[PDB]
Amino acid sequence: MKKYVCTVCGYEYDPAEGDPDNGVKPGTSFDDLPADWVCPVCGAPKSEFEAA
Ligand SMILES: [Fe+2]
Repeated sequence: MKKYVCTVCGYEYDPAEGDPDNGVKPGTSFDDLPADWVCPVCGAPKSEFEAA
C-alpha cells in the first residue's frame, strides 16, 4: 500500500486506487506497474518517483 510521489509534478500514486484509465486496477502496488507506465499528470518516468 506504499504510496509514491512524482518528483516532477507531485502526483501521488496510491495503490488502493490504482490507475484505472491506464489499465491498473485498484490494489496494484507501484512495483507492479507496467514497464511503460508514466505519471498520469505530467508524463514523467517511474524512475523519478520516490516513496511517499
Ligand atoms: Fe508527475
